[PDB]
Amino acid sequence: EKLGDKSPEDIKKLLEELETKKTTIEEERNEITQRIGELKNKIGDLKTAIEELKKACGRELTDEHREELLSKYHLDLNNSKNTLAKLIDRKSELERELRRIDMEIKRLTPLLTVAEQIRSIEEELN
Amino acid sequence: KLGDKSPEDIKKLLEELETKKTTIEEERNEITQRIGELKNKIGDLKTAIEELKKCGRELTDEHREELLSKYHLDLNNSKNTLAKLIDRKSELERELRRIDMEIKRLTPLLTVAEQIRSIEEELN
Ligand SMILES: [Zn+2]
Repeated sequence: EKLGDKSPEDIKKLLEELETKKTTIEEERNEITQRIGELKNKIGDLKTAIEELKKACGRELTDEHREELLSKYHLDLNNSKNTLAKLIDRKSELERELRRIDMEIKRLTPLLTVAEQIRSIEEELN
Repeated sequence: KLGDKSPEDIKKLLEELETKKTTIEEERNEITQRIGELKNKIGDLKTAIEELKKCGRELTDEHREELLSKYHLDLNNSKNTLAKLIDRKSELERELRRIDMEIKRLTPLLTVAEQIRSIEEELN
């Protein structure tokens, strides 16, 4: 028997390790997904309030602070857009890791029944 | 008596399960995002209702109490939407759990249904 790599319990353990990683990451992907939804809504309302006061509540009143309120909204807008972008990027970093993980399981699971069979053989020798 | 179905029959049932897993994880993922949208909408509406009870100055007090009944109206409507989404998200996670069990169950029954067919290959 020419054994390639290692034993049937080395790879039962590498599968346990991947399944652990799958759990904690799916959880974080799920959470980010919900935080991405909060930001998109926030950003939606900010856009449609910068609209609703542009071009002279929602009454024009004192125009001499009504552009500090644009510098407020724009700041609250950009800051949110900045946040969102980092979360969208992290969400697909997680989706990449999960894909990587799913493949390694797909690879190892037949390699389990193969290391199962090499061991079954060495049983009949002795 | 052989296990009641064939490898080709259960290769097939696992494909139909995996198809279901895809479309439901997708819907789950989408609800997860819309729930976040509503949770933020509702946070702001609560924060805005308390912020006039406390520009956003005081002005008229006989149209600024129908703006509490339009905040409340926009608030309850959202809370109603959210509850149906939270409920539908866990019905999806229930299906997904069921699905994952079938796969976990039928995948050993695969190697067995073909282990039987491998035997019948040597009879004949
Ligand atoms: Zn006002």
